[PDB]
Amino acid sequence: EKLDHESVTQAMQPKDTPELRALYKSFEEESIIPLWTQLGDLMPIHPKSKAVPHVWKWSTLLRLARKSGELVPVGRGGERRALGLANPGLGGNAYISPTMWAGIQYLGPRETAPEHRHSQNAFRFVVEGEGVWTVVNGDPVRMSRGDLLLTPGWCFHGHMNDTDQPMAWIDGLDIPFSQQMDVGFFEFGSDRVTDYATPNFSRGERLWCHPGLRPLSGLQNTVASPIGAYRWEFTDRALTEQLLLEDEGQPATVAPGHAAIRYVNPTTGGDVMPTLRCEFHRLRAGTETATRNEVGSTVFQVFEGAGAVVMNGETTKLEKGDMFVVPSWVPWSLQAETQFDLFRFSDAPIMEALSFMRTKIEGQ
Amino acid sequence: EKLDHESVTQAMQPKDTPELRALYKSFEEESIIPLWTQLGDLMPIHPKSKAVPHVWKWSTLLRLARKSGELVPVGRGGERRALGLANPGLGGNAYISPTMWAGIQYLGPRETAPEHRHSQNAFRFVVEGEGVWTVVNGDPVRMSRGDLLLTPGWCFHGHMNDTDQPMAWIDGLDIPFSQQMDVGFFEFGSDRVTDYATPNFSRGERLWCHPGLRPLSGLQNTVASPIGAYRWEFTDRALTEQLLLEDEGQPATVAPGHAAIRYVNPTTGGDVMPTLRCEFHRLRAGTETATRNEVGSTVFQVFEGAGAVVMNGETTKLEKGDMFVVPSWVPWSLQAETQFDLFRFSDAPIMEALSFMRTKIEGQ
Amino acid sequence: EKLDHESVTQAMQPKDTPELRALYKSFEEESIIPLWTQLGDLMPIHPKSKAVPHVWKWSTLLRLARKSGELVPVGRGGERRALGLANPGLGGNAYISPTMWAGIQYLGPRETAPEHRHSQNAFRFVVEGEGVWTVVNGDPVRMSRGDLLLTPGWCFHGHMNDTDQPMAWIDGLDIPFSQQMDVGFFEFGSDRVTDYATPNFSRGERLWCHPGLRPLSGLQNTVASPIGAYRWEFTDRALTEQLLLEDEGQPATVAPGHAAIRYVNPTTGGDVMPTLRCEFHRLRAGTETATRNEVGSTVFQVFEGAGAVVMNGETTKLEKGDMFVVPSWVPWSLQAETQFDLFRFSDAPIMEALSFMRTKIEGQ
Amino acid sequence: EKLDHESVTQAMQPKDTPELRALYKSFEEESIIPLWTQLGDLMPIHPKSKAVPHVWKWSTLLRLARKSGELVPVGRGGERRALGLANPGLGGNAYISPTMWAGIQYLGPRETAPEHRHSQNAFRFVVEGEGVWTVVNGDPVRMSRGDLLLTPGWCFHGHMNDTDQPMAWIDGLDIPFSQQMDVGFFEFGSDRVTDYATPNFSRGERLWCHPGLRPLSGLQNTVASPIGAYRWEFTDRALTEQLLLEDEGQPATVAPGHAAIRYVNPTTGGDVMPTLRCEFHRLRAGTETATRNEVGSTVFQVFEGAGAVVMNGETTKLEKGDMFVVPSWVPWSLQAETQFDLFRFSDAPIMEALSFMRTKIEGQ
Ligand SMILES: O=C(O)c1ccc2ccccc2c1O
Ligand SMILES: O=C(O)c1ccc2ccccc2c1O
Ligand SMILES: O=C(O)c1ccc2ccccc2c1O
Ligand SMILES: O=C(O)c1ccc2ccccc2c1O
Repeated sequence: EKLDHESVTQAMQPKDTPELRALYKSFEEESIIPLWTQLGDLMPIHPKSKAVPHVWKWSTLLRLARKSGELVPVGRGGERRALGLANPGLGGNAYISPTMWAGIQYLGPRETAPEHRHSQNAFRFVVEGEGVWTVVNGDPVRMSRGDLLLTPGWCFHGHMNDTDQPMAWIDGLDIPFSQQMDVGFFEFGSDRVTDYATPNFSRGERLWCHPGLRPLSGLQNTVASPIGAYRWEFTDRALTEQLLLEDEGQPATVAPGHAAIRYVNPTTGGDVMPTLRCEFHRLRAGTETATRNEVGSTVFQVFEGAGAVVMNGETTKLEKGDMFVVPSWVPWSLQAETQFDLFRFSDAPIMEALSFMRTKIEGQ
Repeated sequence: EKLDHESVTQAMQPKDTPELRALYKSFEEESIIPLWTQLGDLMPIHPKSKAVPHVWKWSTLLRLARKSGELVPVGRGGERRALGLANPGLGGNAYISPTMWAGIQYLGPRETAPEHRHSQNAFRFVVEGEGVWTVVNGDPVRMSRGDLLLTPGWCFHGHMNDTDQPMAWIDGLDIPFSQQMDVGFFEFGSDRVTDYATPNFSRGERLWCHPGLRPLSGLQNTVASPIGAYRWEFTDRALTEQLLLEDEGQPATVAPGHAAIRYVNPTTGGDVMPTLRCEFHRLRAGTETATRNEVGSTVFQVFEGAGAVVMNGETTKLEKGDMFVVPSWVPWSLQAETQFDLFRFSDAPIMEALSFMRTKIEGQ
Repeated sequence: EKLDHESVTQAMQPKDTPELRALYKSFEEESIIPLWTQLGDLMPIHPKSKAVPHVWKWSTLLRLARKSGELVPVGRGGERRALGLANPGLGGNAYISPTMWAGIQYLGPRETAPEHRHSQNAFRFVVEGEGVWTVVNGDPVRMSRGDLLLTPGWCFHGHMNDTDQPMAWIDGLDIPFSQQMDVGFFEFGSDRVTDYATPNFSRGERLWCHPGLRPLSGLQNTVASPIGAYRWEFTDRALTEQLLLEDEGQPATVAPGHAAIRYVNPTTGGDVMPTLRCEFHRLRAGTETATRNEVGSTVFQVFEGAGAVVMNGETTKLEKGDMFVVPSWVPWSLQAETQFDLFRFSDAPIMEALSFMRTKIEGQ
Repeated sequence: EKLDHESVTQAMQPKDTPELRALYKSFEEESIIPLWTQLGDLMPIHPKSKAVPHVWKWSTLLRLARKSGELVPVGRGGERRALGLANPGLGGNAYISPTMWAGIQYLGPRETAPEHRHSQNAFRFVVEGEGVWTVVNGDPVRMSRGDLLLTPGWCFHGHMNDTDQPMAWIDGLDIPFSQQMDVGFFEFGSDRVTDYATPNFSRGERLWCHPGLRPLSGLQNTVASPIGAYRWEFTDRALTEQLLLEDEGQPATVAPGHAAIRYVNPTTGGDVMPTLRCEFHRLRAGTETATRNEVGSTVFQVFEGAGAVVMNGETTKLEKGDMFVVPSWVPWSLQAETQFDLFRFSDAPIMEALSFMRTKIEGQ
């Protein structure tokens, strides 16, 4: 119970003879790697990611996406003017964590990003901006400040900026899980979008965004949410109500002065997509969350307010639009200077689906 | 495949001798009933309910509930001034069908109906009225025109009329299933209601009526919906959108010019309660639904508009607030003279949970 | 919390005037029954069945089934020489409890009981006998001492006695639930059986009775078990192992000296059929089970040994093949004089599927 | 639909100026990697693993494990004398595929491999040998020819060879998925095993290996199977019965002359463990399976017989104990010269749980 790989006796250390050396040479030849030279690495005491905790500043992400907007045309080959946050610990891979791409995308005036689909699951989130529609399976979906937009695996999507002003948002994808696991399919669709109309709300939303109500034409459950946009007005209202209910002495908040919602698939009550969990948190000025260790990785974008994240004991101060990653099992807490709003995503549905999830909370 | 109990050969007709008669006498003595005198009754070719299709007029229900309001005080023993629709086929039992109580309840000015709970699941529906709050687990829930209010099994509830004007609504309960199956528990609570406050919306609603959004404090699934009120404004809007989407050539409606929603438990996407399914239908003027045979029983209350129900070939004309029951397997269709809005409930969740459900639709 | 319908104040007792009497007369005319004259009956404090606890002796059931075998031919109309245990509390209905038919069936030498199917779910259990095959969907299934044979709803089945000696067994069916709920469908099949072959084991068994192993051709889950026979040798061995494990200090038994298995659907690990739960219990000589109150009804047939049942405080002594019923919520315990083996069935899957189940155990 | 990353127009190729070069330099500085230089790699048209199909010969694995048995002591540090098959395509990692460790382990006379546990899920399979017991949570489990032994995540286990003769078997683990995903926990237990007793069968088996029967003390579902050993005699019998049923014209086999079982968790009917699927196939002499493309990776060990595997068009001949891996989406078929028995495992439960699974079969 108390020993680690540092502290235990290495009892499988063979005599370094010419025959041993011949046996090891013969291993390499035959595509064999013995367990005993390697045990501690393959099976650590607790998760020890190669991904490192890290913070990206929004002013930095903005300046670089804007410069990218001058110098690089968006179109067919590369598909998107999207800049992926790359974990310094992940050997040059465009992965914010071992499971997830997190990135900034920029669409300049009147630009179109052509239609494609991929098994990989995706979502858009907007800290600031208006002007872009993303057309998901032919259904135009407005993008605005505070909106979560979904694009589940295997759905066609392309984006067009219907205005003379640029917008930026963030993408989250299971791109990295999907590459390492070999699950990727990809298909090119129309070079434009298939509908340039700009309805204020999409068809999915007009069918599925009535609370506690389900169309009779939609009685089959789905693996991904059929809600295309989760609009800021509902998220804001939910969070306010939880805070109001707290004031009124009623249970609601997840911890004192900590309001939070999880975005869900209305057909099951579960996660928006099989691999990706989205949440939105609002902390009262002064709130400090209890330190957590969680299996798998999570990313936050600050939506509004000022505060700090503490990861491994290290406080970093945070401003609007800043992003950070918390690798598997790294202890973390948030601290609200003002009322602190944040957008969150994680690979938790993968961890929970496979029974790998664990949670340590300080104070219990 | 073609034979019925009329047409088949009775090959188990014993010789009527004194010994046979002695054997049958000996059966009665020993609490034995032979199968062979009775097979066709116990196992019909298709469902053949003792419940009969029937229509109750709202003007009749109103007049009688109003007279009940003059002559009978509401309070402790009988619990509610509630008049239960009794199927003429069900031998004097207060059952609209073998599974369900359907009834009108009337609360006069400033009256209180004291708090109780029961394993039996319940809901309220309001064709017309305002003024009553029903307090569910201490949480006051406004009742208004078009609102579905829930009261799942084992939750405390009592009603108070906060106005100088009477209101009527309808109750649905699994009272009859529950009596015949022996599942009933009952408990007396406070003689008043435990909160006389009249918020415009309840705590459940302020936590759970944000579309696609789930509090993090409510991540456990429930057997019954935690939404206390499903308010007319959302039901009306959903139904309008489905009709609009139909006009725009988009899939949405359940059949042409037939819009419909099912009321659901947001934690699972399934039925409001284990035994009871609620739905709301809006038909375009002129729409006639395809004839259906369904296992189990269903009740509709006309909410708005004029039309007809056909049950067993028999058309009955329907007006606002009228109720009807369709027993198991009785063929039925609705016909809309004007735009025809109806509230619906059924025992279908019982049938589906136990794999007894079947559905015959004319044209397929 | 402490008041019952005896103890509470009747506050809805209207003044007995000619107008009140006219209002009540007008109720009967309009198929209306008021709640207030009836509340305590519809909603008892705890379940209060019309079914009564009762014991049927096997010597009595045997003598009557044997006499039935002389006087009544088995064949087409009545379908089966089956004698149903009728609860004295259930008004002349052939119901052992509100949900379940329990009955003895007798097939004389070389008799055939023709093929039929019905939505109603069924099983056979054999305390003593050999000689009968029951052909389920064309698949001959041997019947022997200690065997549970299944016949889920909508499967064809007919029985033939391949010997010059009579056999008796018991049937359990959701016949009574199904009649009162209107779920019954019925269909006549072949007048003989469709296969007279007498394999020692059936096709279902040769595919599905290998522990922890599932054919790749059978990867879809089923609502009912595809195992046609649960043979005594496995049931006996399981129960022995649990007793052995208990001796060895290992967890296994359900309570001290109480071994028990539940018969299951290998495709889900759940109940054999949607409405019916089957179990088999073996108690050590001297064991007395803790008193239980359970929602819904249960029937036991003594398989081997001597003991007693206590129901409502009343001990009745039990011998091999005797049957008893325990109505919903009646307190019950078993007492083993010798090693006491019993077969059990219940409507518990109905109660649990609809969240009506409750359980009170003395000592917790 | 027809274009790939070779064939499409690269429209995001910026002008190679000093400012562009400065922008790219500034990306590296800020831990940013643009999508457009990389799109085709991250999102291939269909899965394109770095893992390569490959075959390891059993005579080679045996000779090297035997030599390892002379030169390397087994004990505390390295934990196991286990040789992991390393995919030539996976950059020096001890991974047979991106998700799975597949390896040979050798325990010499009277050796003990000390107790540990790890979140990572494991199983043992034995083509040949007897003499070893693996003690899982204190419960000794015999290992013999043809046996699948389970060791789900977080269960203590250590192995001891109770004989004067060496045994080898194979291990499968989600070691590689678990390393890349950061889910690993590890704990050292006793230096010996906690029980040296050698029962012919384990406690798990004596409780859970009765077909269609479930202890009442084990009514909670488990995430992993509680069956510790799936013994060759049941696997052999199942496969024989399927072949017999085929001869008798009865459905059973998965394809003509192709018999197959999946090893399952009896509590759910699903996979043995969350990440790992085990199966066993028996092909008639002459059988050739239809070419399949499946998402995720699979490993087979030949158990008995002679035949061939075809992967990417390439036939390799196979003998007893040989192993091969089929990476995600590589087309594969087996060809039986004699009756061909094989053991199989895969990451399919991961793929299916996350909705990534796809299947192409030649002829449909
Ligand atoms: O469609 C989009 O907006 C989008 C954005 C970012 C992406 C990053 C990696 C892989 C695919 C992406 C993708 O398809
Ligand atoms: O609480 C209520 O409003 C109510 C209304 C009608 C009822 C009819 C039968 C049994 C219980 C009822 C009940 O509890
Ligand atoms: O098929 C059988 O053996 C059988 C036995 C008893 C039955 C009692 C009531 C209704 C149907 C039955 C039935 O179909
Ligand atoms: O316990 C065992 O037998 C065993 C065998 C092989 C293993 C390969 C990689 C990681 C852990 C292993 C492990 O725990």
